[PDB]
Amino acid sequence: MHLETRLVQLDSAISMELWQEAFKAVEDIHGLFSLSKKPPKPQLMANYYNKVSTVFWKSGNALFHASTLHRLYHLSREMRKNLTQDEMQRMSTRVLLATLSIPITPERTDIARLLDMDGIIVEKQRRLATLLGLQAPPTRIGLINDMVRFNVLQYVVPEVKDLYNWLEVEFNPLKLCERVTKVLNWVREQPEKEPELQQYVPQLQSNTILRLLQQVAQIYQSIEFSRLTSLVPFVDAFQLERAIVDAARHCDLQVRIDHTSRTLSFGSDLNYATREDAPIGPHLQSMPSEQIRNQLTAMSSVLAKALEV
Amino acid sequence: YLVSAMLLEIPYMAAHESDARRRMISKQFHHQLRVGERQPLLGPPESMREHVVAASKAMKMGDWKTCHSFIINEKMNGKVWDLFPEADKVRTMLVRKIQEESLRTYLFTYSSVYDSISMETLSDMFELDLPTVHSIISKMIINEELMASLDQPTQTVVMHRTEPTAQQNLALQLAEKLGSLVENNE
Amino acid sequence: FPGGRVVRLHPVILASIVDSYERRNEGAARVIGTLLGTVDKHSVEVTNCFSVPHNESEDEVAVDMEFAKNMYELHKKVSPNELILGWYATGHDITEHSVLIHEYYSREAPNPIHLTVDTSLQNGRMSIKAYVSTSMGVPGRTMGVMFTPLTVKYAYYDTERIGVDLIMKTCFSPNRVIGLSSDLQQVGGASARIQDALSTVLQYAEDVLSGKVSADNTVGRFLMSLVNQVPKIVPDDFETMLNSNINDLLMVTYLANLTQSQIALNEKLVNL
Amino acid sequence: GGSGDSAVKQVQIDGLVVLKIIKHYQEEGQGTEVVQGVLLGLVVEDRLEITNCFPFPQHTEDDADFDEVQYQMEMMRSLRHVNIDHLHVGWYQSTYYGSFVTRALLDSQFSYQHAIEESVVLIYDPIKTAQGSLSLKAYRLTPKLMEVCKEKDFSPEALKKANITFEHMFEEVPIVIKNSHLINVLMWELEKKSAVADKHELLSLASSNHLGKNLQLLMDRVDEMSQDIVKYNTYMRNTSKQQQQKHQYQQRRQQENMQRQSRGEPPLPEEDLSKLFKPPQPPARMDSLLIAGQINTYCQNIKEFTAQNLGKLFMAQALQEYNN
Repeated sequence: MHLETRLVQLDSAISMELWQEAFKAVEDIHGLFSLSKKPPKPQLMANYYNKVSTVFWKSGNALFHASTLHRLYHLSREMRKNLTQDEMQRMSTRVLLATLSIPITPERTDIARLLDMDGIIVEKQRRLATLLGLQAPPTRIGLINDMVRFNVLQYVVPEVKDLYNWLEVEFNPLKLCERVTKVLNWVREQPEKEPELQQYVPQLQSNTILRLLQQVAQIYQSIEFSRLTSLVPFVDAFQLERAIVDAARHCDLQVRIDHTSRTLSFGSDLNYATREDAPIGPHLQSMPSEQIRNQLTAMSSVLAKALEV
Repeated sequence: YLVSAMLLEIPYMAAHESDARRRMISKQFHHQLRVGERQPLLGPPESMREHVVAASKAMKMGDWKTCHSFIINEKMNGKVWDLFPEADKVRTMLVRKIQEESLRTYLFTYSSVYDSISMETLSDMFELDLPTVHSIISKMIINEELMASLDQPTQTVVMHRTEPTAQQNLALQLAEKLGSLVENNE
Repeated sequence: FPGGRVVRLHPVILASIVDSYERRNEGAARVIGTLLGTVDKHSVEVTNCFSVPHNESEDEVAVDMEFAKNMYELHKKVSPNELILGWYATGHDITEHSVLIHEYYSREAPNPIHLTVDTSLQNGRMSIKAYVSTSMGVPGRTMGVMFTPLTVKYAYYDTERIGVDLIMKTCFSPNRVIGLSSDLQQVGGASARIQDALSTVLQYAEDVLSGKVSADNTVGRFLMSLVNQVPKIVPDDFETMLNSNINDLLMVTYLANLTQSQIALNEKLVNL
Repeated sequence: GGSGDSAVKQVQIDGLVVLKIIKHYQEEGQGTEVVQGVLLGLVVEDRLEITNCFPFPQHTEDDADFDEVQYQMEMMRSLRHVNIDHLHVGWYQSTYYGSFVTRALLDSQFSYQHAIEESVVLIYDPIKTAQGSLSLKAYRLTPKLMEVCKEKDFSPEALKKANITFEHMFEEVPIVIKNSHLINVLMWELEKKSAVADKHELLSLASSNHLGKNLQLLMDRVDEMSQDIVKYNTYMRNTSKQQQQKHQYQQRRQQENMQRQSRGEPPLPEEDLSKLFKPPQPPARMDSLLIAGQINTYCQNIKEFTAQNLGKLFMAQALQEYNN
């Protein structure tokens, strides 16, 4: 009587573009469902989790959208044990849904608000996570890798089984702008390949820029964007430059931004302060080159020392 | 929005002593003081939601959220001028969106571009040259003007020299009030 | 798979051993308890234990299990570490009492994982030895259990284990922790003595005939590893970077001792 | 040798105590001030030899609510079964700060020392202090404060106690100096991870090679200092600006009101003479906020004397080493 009508209170508002009461609705349904723990849970939570997925897609950031889709993947496999959906194409569809919704954004611009009490919404991320069924707020690709612990990178369709093996593990600053983007177009197939998985192309763009730029920036220490522009042959040119400037300003890496001759060298070392990992999490696969700092002496000197004895 | 999203970006490098506490902040405090935030509907959000992406310059993300359904919501049409108030406004945007490179994106800039910078922001090159000119005589940026070549090397390296003086921002309050304790006492 | 390969305990339980055995409260020889430890089912990650007063003689068997169950509640209530794994006993090793207290442990009925305390001044025998048993069938006598030895790993939080590493230097001759900076530069020099005395002899051994055998590309690779990250090649541009570092610490240090002055200066004109 | 004021001795924390501390180091409470237990020692020659201490479990998910005394009453029962009685000769934390004396815990330290005068309160410092000078700080609270008890009170018992002017910091005792022979077997663990299973000793010298190189070690500490000295210092001076907004700036105008009326009428009151001089809210001193203000600003300066030398010795080393 209650939960089915409280999801109308949600679904009707999000269909009529009402996001603040859509958030109030996803708050009310969970506050409702909390005291229905005393009876065993019925396995029709997926629809609530598919609605909040459709709310968090643009409202909260895709950290929370991907986290509720991680939840929906797990509980919908639990369904297909008891419910048994004889659905191999759906198996592909839900696992690719999780995986394509994972690589969205590296770091948040919570420094428009840093001015007044920075610790608010980052603490509120728990209040979102507890609504999701999370205990701590969301981390990164470690999620997908303790879920390739499960059969996902084989359960996903051989349309996009093979590509994630290039996004993450198989890296190249020359041959991944011509690896990701071919299969970007291979999934761009709009009509029968779910026309909802097409909103992930401009964030896969955004991620590919700031990730593969870290790659190139740690791999080498000087290539002129006179040829880097075509070395990344994507769908951009001038917003490409300004998104390289966007990688520099919020400091995924450090390159000397606005070079006219376009000879942009990266520099060594000067800055393993705040902006090496951006902020702490490593978005580099095991390339990155070396640097020196303070106590680093004791360290390797006294490492390499006590093992040979 | 045009005397806040510009003015206090020069002392907001953790350099606070120009504070104006009667602004959008009457709104800005409260409509980021909530968690579920998607496409804006009211005047205040439909103003703040491109204010925050005018902050991270994004010169067209800041503009084309002020000219969607505002025109019938009595921003554009309602004034008895159709496209002249926007022609005033969006010009006043295109100028306060080169004065974003001024205070915001100057960090590790050692070489700088000028022909393409006005061509990017599709403005009259002189009309965006004269406010960067203003920023030298007014804002006094740690950068060097050589405009016979139409380039400027910056040499802006206060990167982590500014943080032991973020520890001086307070050793100012130490020093200000030991010039005030005897005023208190004696 | 074999559940018993390696038991991963750290010097908390080593401190639980000695203290429990150096007061005892009339604990003649043998002190025993229930081992607390987690299970990855391949490497047995252990943390804490807790102990009991016993009259462990022939043929009187005593381990206060219900009490060890109730302080299991305490140990878990204090830290969400583990659950009970077995019995941990003092010398001697496997006999009839150890299996009669494994009966007292099958009273609660988990999978047994043990730890012997060595009461001896041997060097050949390791100070601490963990034990499991298979078969472990036993609807027969009391408990005919076939004991497997378990090698120990000393692996938990590393600033503990470097805290241990200075407890090792207490163990040599304390060694109070007062002059942190001054004295961790003394041991930094002590490390550099180990380098020169090591590097000279492994050179001059191959000046004679056939040295640098276990030192060709072992220490040869770790001479390279010394110079990998101290010093940097010979870059005087980086020496200027540092010489400006010499300026900013002076500042951090100057700000430091001025705010020392700003204590009594501001805070104590209260004191007139 | 190691006596304080009449009742107290120094502390002697052998390394086997230290390891039950650093098991609940800065975890099960990372950004949470876990009171990591009570220093169960005993009274022997010149020293409070701590033997076994139990970590007290505050309800630690994100906060610290005081758990059962039934824990402490069974941990004391527990230690009595095999070890010493509950001879609590102090209490210890770490916990997420480099050299700070917490005021509310200093009141928990005060009443502890009023109860048992033979007490020094330990502040452990792992590598979070940046290593760093003074890691083990067995800071006891002034006995001249334990004299004027209770406690440090705000407006009354501040001028009175700060004419008595009890010290603010006092007797950060020397802890672990001598081969106590609890030691024994952790020495016999050195000669084995000196010996052929030596893979673990180097990995402790690894916690050396990924400390420095990468960790803001100066900057992020100086930023957290860049936050601490702007709020705390200005506030003490806002106190030391508001106090003589009232000490003089008021009594400048209070006597101005009083002196104007010819200091009373002969045949009658003296109505307004009795009314005037109404004492201000801080009449004297405000020596309650301020004493711990002395401590915590002097504590800013230990972190600062930490940020002093920690620094220097890199600028030495990398100007030294580099230069070849």
